[PDB]
Amino acid sequence: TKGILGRKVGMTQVFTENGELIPVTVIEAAQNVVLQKKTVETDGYEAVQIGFEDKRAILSNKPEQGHVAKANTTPKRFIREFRDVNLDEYEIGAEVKVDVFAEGDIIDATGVSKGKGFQGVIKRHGQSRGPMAHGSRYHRRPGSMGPVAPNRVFKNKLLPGRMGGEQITIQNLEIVKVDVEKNVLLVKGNVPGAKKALVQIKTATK
Amino acid sequence: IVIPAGVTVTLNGSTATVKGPKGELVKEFNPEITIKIEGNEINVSRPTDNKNHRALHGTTRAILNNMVVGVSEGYEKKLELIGVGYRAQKQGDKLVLNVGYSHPVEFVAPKGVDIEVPANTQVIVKGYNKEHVGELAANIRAVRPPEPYKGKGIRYEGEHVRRKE
Amino acid sequence: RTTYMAKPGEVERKWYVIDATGVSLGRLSSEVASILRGKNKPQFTPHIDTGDFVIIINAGKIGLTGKKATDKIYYRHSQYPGGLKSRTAGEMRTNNPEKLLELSIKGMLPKNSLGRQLFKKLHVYGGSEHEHAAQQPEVYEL
Amino acid sequence: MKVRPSVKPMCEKCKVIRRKGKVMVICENPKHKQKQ
RNA sequence: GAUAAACGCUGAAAGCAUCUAAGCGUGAAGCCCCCCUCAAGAUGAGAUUUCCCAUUUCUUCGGAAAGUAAGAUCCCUGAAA
RNA sequence: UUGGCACCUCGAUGUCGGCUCGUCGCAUCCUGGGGCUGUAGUCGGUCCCAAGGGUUGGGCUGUUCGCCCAUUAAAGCGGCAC
Ligand SMILES: [Mg+2]
Ligand SMILES: [Mg+2]
Ligand SMILES: [Mg+2]
Ligand SMILES: [Mg+2]
Ligand SMILES: [Mg+2]
Ligand SMILES: [Mg+2]
Ligand SMILES: [Mg+2]
Ligand SMILES: [Mg+2]
Ligand SMILES: [Mg+2]
Ligand SMILES: [Mg+2]
Ligand SMILES: [Mg+2]
Ligand SMILES: [Zn+2]
Repeated sequence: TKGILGRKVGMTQVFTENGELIPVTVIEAAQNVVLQKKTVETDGYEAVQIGFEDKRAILSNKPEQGHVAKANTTPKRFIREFRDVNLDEYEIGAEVKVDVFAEGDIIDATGVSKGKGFQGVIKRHGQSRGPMAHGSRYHRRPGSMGPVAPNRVFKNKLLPGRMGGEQITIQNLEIVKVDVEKNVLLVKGNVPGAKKALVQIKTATK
Repeated sequence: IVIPAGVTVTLNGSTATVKGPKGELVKEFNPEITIKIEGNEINVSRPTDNKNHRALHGTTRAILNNMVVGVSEGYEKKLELIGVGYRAQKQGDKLVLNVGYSHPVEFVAPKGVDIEVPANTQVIVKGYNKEHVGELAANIRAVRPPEPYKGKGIRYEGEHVRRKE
Repeated sequence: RTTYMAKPGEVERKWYVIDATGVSLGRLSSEVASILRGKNKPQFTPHIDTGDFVIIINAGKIGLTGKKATDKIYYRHSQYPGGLKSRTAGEMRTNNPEKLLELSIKGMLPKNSLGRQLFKKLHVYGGSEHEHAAQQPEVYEL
Repeated sequence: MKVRPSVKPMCEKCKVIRRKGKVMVICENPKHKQKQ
């Protein structure tokens, strides 16, 4: 069970040896460094803490500079933990290159979905519009709040609200190409996020 | 309960350990029921006389007997496979029966219990723990149990199957 | 007039360790609720908290008479529709015995702000060991 | 299995037993299997 | 993983029988895990790593006031929000 | 459900069907597990366990309902101010 952090660069497409044309997300994962190994004795669970892209000194604070020092590395923009991995693999201050993944490998991409802002129930919850004609004054509205008897609205009556910007995990994305000199993975299909989004690629739990 | 020769019994609380030539058994009994070890003879003692105890009192002599008899001479449950193409092969330790299914069904013999097949159309479960011999033979029979129309399936040795058209 | 009223901190709150091994869940609980409410002290004042701290050890060995192990159901409602979860007392004694005794005893304490303070004085342990040795707890018999 | 309030021997091979505090008749003839 | 209905094994009460009383096993789209997300206001406020340090003034001890540290903000340029 | 009663509301508890949104019960329509079968097999029937999810597009009728066309694993029955 391997893992790595990268930024979504954007999508494109590649021709397979077969000749088929597949869509791909390009994930640039330069500058992954192991920062900390968490053990059952010290923290209470096994995990490896990986720092991703280098951050200018003035953008870091002393708490940050003092935590990366232990790994003899510059401060990092993103730090995430990976559970369910072999702590024997991974040394403090080691690089984590995209070569940990091969072609045909099956991964789970985790990231935050694009922000839609305040949205209504048609876009946010896929509800039905009311009629648009035949005298209707009921188009993009959320429907009855519920029955009379409770004298209240049940929880999970779906209503308008802020829509995206949620952690999402797409499971079972095939890695298509691994390019070490450019520190790039091509994952088949799309992963959550806007371009430049942090994407967490771990070996598929399934 | 008369202990045969070579057999030994020990009592370290409310549990009894019956070790003999063929194997070695342990069984936790009800504390209330008191057991007496002599040289060659065991006697199980009932304290009161309620519907709770009278029951336990019997169960103990019988299980204790079934622990002693089981380590001395042992227990055999013999099964028959009736039907066309219904055969049993033992290819290592795993018992393997072809019994009409599109896949073969295989059984790894539990610790202490030993499957073996003289003919292809009969299986014999052997062991010391009459309980464990019982639960393997049952499970083997439960693969394809005796159907009432032709009599096809895996039955016990002297078992009466009901018949129909 | 003249009836004594305990002041906060006045009465000496002592630490007691109670072995739950083989005592009925209630029977254990009713005695402890009394010790927590401080009903065993002549200084008992209904509005104060003159009661003792209680550590229960071996709560995994608490007793359930009859079929209560399988038939006593503990219910929780999330407040979402159809959000009713249930656990059997037996399952809960095996896995979260701390929680079994806490539920049991929380029902026999007053249902007010003071009752919520009393419950903070209760320390339940599945096994035989606690980390409250520093409070020098005294063994208590039921 | 016949599940019914009134569980009675249907033939003379029928036997009335109790299991798990339910009354039942068992019989060679499987049509006679009853549980209360 | 534990169960329902169900099928059993071993087994006495009741020298037999008996799935049951003690005791084992098998067994559902269900139950609890597993999968996804939120989640320590979990006031029961949890854990790990790293940073800052023990200043000054008066004050009855209690504490109060003031400049600071690490750090954060106001303000400004913005968008992937 | 058809009713009985007249207990709340006549200084207003203001409406049948449809639409939108569901949620609950289980007396289960489908899917899962099982017993019996007039269970050879296939296709079925019936009862037990089971409420996790699922459970449709039209024509005619204001019509709930119904009838019909064509599907579907199935086109469940009820409650929530019908
Ligand atoms: Mg946006
Ligand atoms: Mg529509
Ligand atoms: Mg309009
Ligand atoms: Mg209310
Ligand atoms: Mg028997
Ligand atoms: Mg099982
Ligand atoms: Mg009148
Ligand atoms: Mg009014
Ligand atoms: Mg039912
Ligand atoms: Mg119409
Ligand atoms: Mg209405
Ligand atoms: Zn009969």
